[PDB]
Amino acid sequence: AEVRPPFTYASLIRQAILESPEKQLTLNEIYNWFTRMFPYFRRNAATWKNAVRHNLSLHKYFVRVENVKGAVWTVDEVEFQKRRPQK
Repeated sequence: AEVRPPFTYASLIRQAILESPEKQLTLNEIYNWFTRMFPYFRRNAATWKNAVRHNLSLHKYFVRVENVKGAVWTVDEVEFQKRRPQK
């Protein structure tokens, strides 16, 4: 019953965010999904939350649109694709 292997979270973070229409979502909503979908986050949450925070500020494709319901994290295919030479 090994757990899924670690990889580029940029694909998992954009996914939870992609769950929205404008591709914008808060971290709290992504965290619930992280543990809710994968129980492998119900223990070491001090290391992943630390990398996401650092990668978030350094990631320019991650923008926080301040909203009345709280700012949300959104990814722009322009910035994200600006550094995604997948072809």
